[PDB]
Amino acid sequence: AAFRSVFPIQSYSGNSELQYVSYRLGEPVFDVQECQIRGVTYSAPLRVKLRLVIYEREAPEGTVKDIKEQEVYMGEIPLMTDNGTFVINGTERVIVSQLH
Amino acid sequence: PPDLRPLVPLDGGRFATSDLNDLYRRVINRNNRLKRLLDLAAPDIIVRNEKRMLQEAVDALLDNGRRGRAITGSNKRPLKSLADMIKGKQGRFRQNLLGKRVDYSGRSVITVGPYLRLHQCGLPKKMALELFKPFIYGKLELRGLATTIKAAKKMVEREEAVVWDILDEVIREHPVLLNRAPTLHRLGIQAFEPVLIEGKAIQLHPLVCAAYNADFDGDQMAVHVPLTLEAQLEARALMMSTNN
Amino acid sequence: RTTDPVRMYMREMGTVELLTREGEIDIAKRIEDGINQVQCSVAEYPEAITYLLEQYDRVEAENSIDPELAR
Amino acid sequence: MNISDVAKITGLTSKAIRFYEEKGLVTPPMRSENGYRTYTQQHLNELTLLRQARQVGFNLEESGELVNLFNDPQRHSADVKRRTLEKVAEIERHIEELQSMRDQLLALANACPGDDSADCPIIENLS
Amino acid sequence: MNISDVAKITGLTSKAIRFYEEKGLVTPPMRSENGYRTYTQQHLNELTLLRQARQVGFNLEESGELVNLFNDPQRHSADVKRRTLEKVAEIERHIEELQSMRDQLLALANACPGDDSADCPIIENLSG
Amino acid sequence: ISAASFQETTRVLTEAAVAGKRDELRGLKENVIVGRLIPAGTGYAYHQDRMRRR
Amino acid sequence: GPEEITADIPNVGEAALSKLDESGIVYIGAEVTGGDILVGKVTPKGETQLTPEEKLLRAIFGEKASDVKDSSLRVPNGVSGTVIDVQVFTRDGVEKDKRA
Amino acid sequence: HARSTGSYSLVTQQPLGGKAQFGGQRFGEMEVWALEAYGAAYTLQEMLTVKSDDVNGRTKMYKNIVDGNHQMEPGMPESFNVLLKEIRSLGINIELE
Amino acid sequence: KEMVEANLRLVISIAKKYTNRGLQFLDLIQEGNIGLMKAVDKFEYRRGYKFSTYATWWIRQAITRSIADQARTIRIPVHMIETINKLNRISRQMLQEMGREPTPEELAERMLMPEDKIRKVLKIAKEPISMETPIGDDEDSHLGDFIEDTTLELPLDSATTESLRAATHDVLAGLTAREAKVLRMRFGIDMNTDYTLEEVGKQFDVTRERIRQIEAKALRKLRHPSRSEVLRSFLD
Amino acid sequence: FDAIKIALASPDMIRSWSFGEVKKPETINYRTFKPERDGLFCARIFGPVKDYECLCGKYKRLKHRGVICEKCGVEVTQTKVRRERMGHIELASPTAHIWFLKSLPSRIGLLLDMPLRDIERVLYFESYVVIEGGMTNLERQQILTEEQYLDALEEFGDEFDAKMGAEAIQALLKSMDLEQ
Amino acid sequence: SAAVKEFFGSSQLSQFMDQNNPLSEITHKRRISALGPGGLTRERAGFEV
DNA sequence: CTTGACCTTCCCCTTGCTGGAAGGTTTATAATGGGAGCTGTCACGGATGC
RNA sequence: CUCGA
Ligand SMILES: [Ag+]
Ligand SMILES: [Mg+2]
Ligand SMILES: [Zn+2]
Repeated sequence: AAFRSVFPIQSYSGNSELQYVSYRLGEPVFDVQECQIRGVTYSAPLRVKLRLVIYEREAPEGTVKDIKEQEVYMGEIPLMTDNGTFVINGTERVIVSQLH
Repeated sequence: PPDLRPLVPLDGGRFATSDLNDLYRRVINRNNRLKRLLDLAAPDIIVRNEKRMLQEAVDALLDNGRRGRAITGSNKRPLKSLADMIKGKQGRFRQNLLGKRVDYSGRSVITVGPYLRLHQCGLPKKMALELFKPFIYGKLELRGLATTIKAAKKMVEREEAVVWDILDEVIREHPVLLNRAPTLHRLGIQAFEPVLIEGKAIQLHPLVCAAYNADFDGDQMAVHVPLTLEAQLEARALMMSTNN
Repeated sequence: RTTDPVRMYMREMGTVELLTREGEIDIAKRIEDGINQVQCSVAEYPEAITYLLEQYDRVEAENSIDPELAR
Repeated sequence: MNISDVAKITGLTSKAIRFYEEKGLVTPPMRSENGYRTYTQQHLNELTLLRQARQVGFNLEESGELVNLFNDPQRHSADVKRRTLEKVAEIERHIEELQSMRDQLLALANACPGDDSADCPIIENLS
Repeated sequence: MNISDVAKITGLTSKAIRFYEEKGLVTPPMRSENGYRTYTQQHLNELTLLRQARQVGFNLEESGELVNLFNDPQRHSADVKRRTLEKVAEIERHIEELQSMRDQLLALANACPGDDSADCPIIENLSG
Repeated sequence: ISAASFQETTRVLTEAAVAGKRDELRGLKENVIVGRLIPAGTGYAYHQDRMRRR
Repeated sequence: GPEEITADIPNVGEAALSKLDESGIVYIGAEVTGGDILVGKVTPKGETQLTPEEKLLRAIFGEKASDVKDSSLRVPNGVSGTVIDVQVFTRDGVEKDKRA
Repeated sequence: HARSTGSYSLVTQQPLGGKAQFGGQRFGEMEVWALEAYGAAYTLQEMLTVKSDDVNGRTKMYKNIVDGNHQMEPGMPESFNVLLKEIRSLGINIELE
Repeated sequence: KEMVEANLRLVISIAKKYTNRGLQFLDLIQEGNIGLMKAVDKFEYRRGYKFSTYATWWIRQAITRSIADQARTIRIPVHMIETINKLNRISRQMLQEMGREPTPEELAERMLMPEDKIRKVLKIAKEPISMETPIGDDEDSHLGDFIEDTTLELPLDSATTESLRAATHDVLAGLTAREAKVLRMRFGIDMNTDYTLEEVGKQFDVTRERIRQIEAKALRKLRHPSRSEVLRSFLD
Repeated sequence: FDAIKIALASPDMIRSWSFGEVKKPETINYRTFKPERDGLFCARIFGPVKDYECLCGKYKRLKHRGVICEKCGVEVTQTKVRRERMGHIELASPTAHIWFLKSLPSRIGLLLDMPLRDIERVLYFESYVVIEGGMTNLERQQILTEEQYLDALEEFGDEFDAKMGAEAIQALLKSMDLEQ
Repeated sequence: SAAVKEFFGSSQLSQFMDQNNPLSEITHKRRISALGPGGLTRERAGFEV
């Protein structure tokens, strides 16, 4: 929902847009037994398939100029262990709820 | 002066400054830009804006959150100005002048003991060895048991035999205060005559607990020593627990 | 009725009007006619004679111009 | 013609031209109403003379007077021939000593086959 | 034995011996309560081994490994012949560079009569 | 000084700076700030030997 | 200059270096007390001026302490225990010790 | 936790706070009122200048105590002539007489 | 004045982007106005170019010059900002390419630099922390209450330095008349400054070597174990 | 001492406290950690960095008790004096102190007998104020607008004098008489 | 990666875990705070909440 | 007490450059009005403004 | 911010 709300964003002059296809969560580089040792965040790299399209200038509705589709890395997200304990900088952290 | 707003390097190589070196740097920057703009013969819409910005940078230094929006740093926090350093519960007045942090002090968990008298209190050995350390040096140098202070500190670092028999001469007839926070009324700080027990808990007399309002369920009390010869007589004739 | 200085600055700059294509040519012609009076009015002074003396005596020992135009 | 375009015509480093301006070797160049060196073909001829003189074997001072013998229109070439013959005599004097190092180094590199022993016939002579 | 006659025993000078210590290539000479230096037969061998390298054989950067291997009891005869032969070959390449300078001045110095007539061809040609 | 440490330090310091107000160190909260013997208790006997010879 | 973890420590006798190993880090399973040295780390000190009577003392005797200066890690006071685990991290391009 | 002397702070030159920081307990104004009420002015003059905040006061009292002579040696606190410099930087002339 | 006042929207159109938090928003506009006033006097109208073609360069130069000279507490020179920014652009590209954060050893391969140079450039940055920031999540414990003062002399190291002064004043009394004064002003003991060998030889008679012989005899007198037993324990 | 006095500070008093005018916004150097010349930390103005050393190191060792080095200008004293020496900044325009302006009551409109809502239209460069009017059609402190000043400039010429900014309020406080 | 790591690690709701029990670990996750962004504070909450 | 002979460290100096640091000056299609953050306290005293 | 009196 957070991707589909923002994307697809277009150019300012209305000649291009970034289309969104899908995302994919890669494998964690380290396990939880050594993130508590080396002091690093137990996370998973987040990748996303983005599609950039170029619309023609003189054409009324011209999509056929080029289709650029590439996989983009953007940050990480910290995973959750099997009990609800995020591992941030080696120390196990718990996010409580909120009542608003 | 540049030692009341310092710029000190920490352990890891990152510096750590106070925030007056931002407001002062803004005043000096905009003042130099006004000196440059008055020699370029700039139009009036630029100079009238530059004088306004210089005035805003001056009163952002004298008292930050008063003119308009408060000036924020990089942390998205309002910078503490000169008037924010003398007011409130964090000024020089209410936190660093009326009440200070003192040397020759201690802190421990209190426990009840009924073998005492009304003017006595327990004290741990490992606490009175640390509170009365220069008195121990002055007694160890007088008896010739150590020829200098750098050879008298090693006799305390080893915890030898002769130290625990000098401590019983240093401690006797030397009162010591006992404060418990919050100190509501006048009886919230009293001076007792110490004894020496092993353990790690200040043993208090069971009758003074009505004055302290101290229940033995994990309370803590602070131990302050008087140093001089006038203050040691103001704890025996004015603040001893057999007088209150 | 405001205290944000950026609103004051934008309100003060808002009173003036943008320029067209020929307006910049008009103001450039004004600047050139302002400096040309100083150029054609300094020609009746001995400092202009000193400038002529130094500028030809510099090239005495000597678009990017041809040197024959300078001579 | 600034200092970087004359580095591509001759081949000197841009710092070396400022060095040759610091010491007394080349003609001083004019300035251009600002702090910028300008260069004419005379300085180009002096620098392409000095780079070739460095590459053939002259030092900085005999080239430093060779350039002054090139600048003046006289150049009575008797001392020119004298200095070139002194230079090739200096090359002879260097090459005879260097081949003497060769001859004295070949007579000791005859032995020492290179086994796993703990003695060497070369390490014992100079020690 | 201080630095008094060791400079004359080996052949060097005093500041040369101090610089050879400061470059980091011999044994640090032991001191006796005055800042003075002492010497033994080890240094009396090492300084001669490096001085004889400098006049005929080697340079200062290559003369470090020679005394680094001489004092070692586990030295072998393999790590000396290559290091002398490759720089004998370099010596002959310098001989060839001096021969290049030699015949580039020999072919240039010929056919140029230097007389009272100006505009000599060879000097104006080697300019450019 | 006995008012500036209580409340509204800006108003108390501004009102007492355009008037040229002169403090006297009478009470026993200004002598705690300047690190001096308070004029009560055991300090009060000493304080008369300062007040009289002045 | 960089700091170093050495078994050599100035101004400290043999009575504290009994549990330090060849490389300067404490043995696994050694019973320690309050004040004993776990990791012997020395730091270089820039040269300072000297009071004149100490300058007289260091000319009466031959004691000349070097630019070395002890800032090692000690057990905080009132603590007994037993070293059950020692972990050593090191930067890239730095030669490791014997214990590491 | 107990502490005789050590690790004074940077700006204010009164000792630090925290057991891991090796700091002394805070003698807050709730206790300054309680010492004013007893009338013990000599214990109040000691717990403001010579124990905490002076610079030429602590290292003289330490020599007096080790020497065997308990004698108070007063002085102005260092936290007062930082307040003077921070009021004087507002363009408000404050002095003594 | 009219050409400067007319294009005062172009500078606030350019200074939207350089609000990266070194300077406030108004300082960028006030630097871009000086850039525009430089651009007015240089602009030639003969070449058939519009004014916004030319003045954008002189606005961007002034803003990007003031943001690198000002806006830093520990001021970095201008040529070091390029060396930092090349490293940060390459470290932005290596994260998209490889997917892992680049170590300096593989970063020097892209930068074509020695690795200690890259470790040197990655030390200059990280502008200082404010001493009023809270280090927990609190608002009563700032960072400025944890910084220990280190310049202070210790009160135990300032009590032994008086006992040593008294013991040195004691043990020099047994030295009679000449060796006491030359020993005091040879090491600067109870003098304004130290005297060299010839400046103290010129005081007694003339002699340089005799002063050194008196000094050696005085040190031999001090080292004999009948006076320096007290100064044994001042050593360590 | 026995009494603390407090009053306003003249510019001569602030120059009498000061030890040197600060001119540059630089704090320290980035390679070595040394204070820069005429900065916020400068060794010439506020004293030396270490005990009895100048910046360049030409003088040390307590022999030079109070000399000033000729290279770096640093007076050889203790580093304790960095907590007691002040400097000053010479402002290129007068500016209003915020304590004597926006406290309640205003304390600067209490003297001028003018509301704070009218003073803040002059401190911000929004409306002119008349310092004096030779022709009494324009009274004292009668606030003119931006466009009304153009009518008043042409109807009178230069018989009145109106200003805008903090120098207007400074010339208004300067040209009053307390004894009338 | 700045915003996500700011939330996981600097918020008022991403707090340290009490791990000195099996009970204290499990009742720290079923805890409904009412503070934080978009909520109350400890100086502006009366007897009614 | 004295004289010359030796030691120490430290600063300057020798070519033919090269590497680096710190500072200044331009660049011409056309670009012409920001955006982040606040709302869930209560009780006064007292300026202030028709 | 969480905890203790
Ligand atoms: Ag020829
Ligand atoms: Mg309780
Ligand atoms: Zn100096």
